[PDB]
Amino acid sequence: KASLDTQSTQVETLKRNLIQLESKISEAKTKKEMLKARITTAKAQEQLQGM
Amino acid sequence: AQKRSEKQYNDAQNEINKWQRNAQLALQKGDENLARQALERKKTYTDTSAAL
Amino acid sequence: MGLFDRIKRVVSSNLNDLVNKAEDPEKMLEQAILEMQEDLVQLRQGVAQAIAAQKRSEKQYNDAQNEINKWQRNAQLALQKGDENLARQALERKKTYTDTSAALKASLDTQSTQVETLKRNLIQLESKISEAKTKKEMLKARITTAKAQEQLQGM
Amino acid sequence: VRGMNTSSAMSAFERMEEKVLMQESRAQALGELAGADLETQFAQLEGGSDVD
Repeated sequence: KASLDTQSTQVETLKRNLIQLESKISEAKTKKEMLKARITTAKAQEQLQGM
Repeated sequence: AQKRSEKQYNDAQNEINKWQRNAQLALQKGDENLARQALERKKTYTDTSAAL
Repeated sequence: MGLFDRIKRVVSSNLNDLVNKAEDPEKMLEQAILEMQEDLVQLRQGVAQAIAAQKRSEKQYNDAQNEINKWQRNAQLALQKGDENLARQALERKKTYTDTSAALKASLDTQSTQVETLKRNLIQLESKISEAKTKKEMLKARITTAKAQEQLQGM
Repeated sequence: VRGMNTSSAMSAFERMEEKVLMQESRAQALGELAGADLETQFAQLEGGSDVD
């Protein structure tokens, strides 16, 4: 039972950490998409810039 | 593919009828568990059929 | 620190080059389509095998029930015989067999529930592959639109 | 959390820097064009037209 309690606590902490990690990757993915949009805009500006 | 899908959909409808017959039979049997299972089976199948 | 920087640049360059070469919609979809279909065929075979196994199990269960009836007949015969030992043996035999039959029935019921779920899952899988096929048709329609623009140049 | 050099953290810092610099470069390119009188004139004309 003592071992089970320790295991349960570790699992709960790990699950919470995993959720936090999952949230972070999603944010990174959103940031990556945002970053891609910024890059595309610059090229268009450059094309406009030349003319 | 649609025709094949339709056949599958038709089979689901047939399954529901069989389940419906079983539910009626279950009531005659008087077993609560059999009747409950049939109702649950009918609902998921109906939802699946609607989705299909 | 220098090695780490070099590794990251090399990995990024290699990964980017590799994905582009293999990024073909038709080839990837076909491979994916083959795998799910193969899995579906295996799943269907497995379900059939499971059903066959259940049927075989049912036959064994039926045999146990038949054995109990034979034992029951023997018990009645034993009473007529008047031998205490024969009657006692029959009762013991009936109890273990009944327990075994109950266990088999429980296992069969669980298997029956499981096979039904598998069948439902298989139906869902069939719906899923069809949906994927529909997407390709939509993509094909888009491809035709591009062709139409080219037709304009010819005109 | 640390922000120390890492496989993901290192990549993020460089990309962010590139985004900031590229945007700044675009703005720098844009400002020279913006400085000219004709570009300014178009904006003024548009506002009057928009109100109408």
